[PDB]
This record gives sequence, C-alpha cells and structure tokens, in this order.
Amino acid sequence: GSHMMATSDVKPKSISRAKKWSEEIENLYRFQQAGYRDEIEYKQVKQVAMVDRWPETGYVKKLQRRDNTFFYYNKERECEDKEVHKVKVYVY
Repeated sequence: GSHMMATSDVKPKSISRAKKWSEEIENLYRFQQAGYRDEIEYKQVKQVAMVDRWPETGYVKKLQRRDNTFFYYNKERECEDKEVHKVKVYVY
C-alpha cells in the first residue's frame, strides 16, 4: 500500500517567478543553486534545524550543494534585479 503522506516534510505546491529582490528571493537563489527548494529540504539533507546566518542581514553564510560541495555565499547582497527575473520562487 505504498506509503502515507509525509507529515514532517511538505512538498512544494507550485513554482512562481520573483518580481523583485527580497530575503525570500535572494535566499531561494542560494538554496535553489545548492539544489534545494527551501531551507526545509536543506535541513533534511543535513538533518539539522539551525542554518548558519549572519546577524548583519541574516543571509546564509554557506550551503552544501547537491554535489556534496560547500559553496560560500556573500552576505553583502549578491542577487541582482537580473537574478530576480532569472530566479524562481517556490510556494508551498
């Protein structure tokens, strides 16, 4: 009978396109690049709860990609309007 639906993990409802630059987008870009849809997917991979972030803005300091490689991110805003359009947004 296969397996019931997960209660600890929620799959994305749909995918939209970011309009402007916001912690929601910039973050999604970093995570999406790593191969994750959202922090939720990331946490499951490393089975954690807290993500390394800077107090200045609260951006992700580093994120491991799907290739098992650590990628350093620039807290000093890295996403530009050009990325907003190219960057997609996942909705649950």
